[PDB]
Amino acid sequence: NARRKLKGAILTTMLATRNF
Amino acid sequence: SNATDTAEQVIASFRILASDKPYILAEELRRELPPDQAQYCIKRMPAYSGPGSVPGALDYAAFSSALYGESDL
Repeated sequence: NARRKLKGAILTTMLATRNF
Repeated sequence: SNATDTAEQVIASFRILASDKPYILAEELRRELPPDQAQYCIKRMPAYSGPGSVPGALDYAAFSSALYGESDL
């Protein structure tokens, strides 16, 4: 669970915080 | 594969944050990511040892493929 939660948050940061 | 496609999009994001270098640096992660996530990347990205490597170069491509891509090969 811990890795699943952490990687979901990183995915949001990398793909859904800038207009890349 | 679908996993590879997602990993490549993450790789492309790190590449932009790295100013199109083939590696990223800890200072760039701290600059751009939330502190907990920056620290995770600083701790867990494998060192980049390819052309142009420098001390502290971090392999965002290998990290992203392991975390999101077709990693069981």
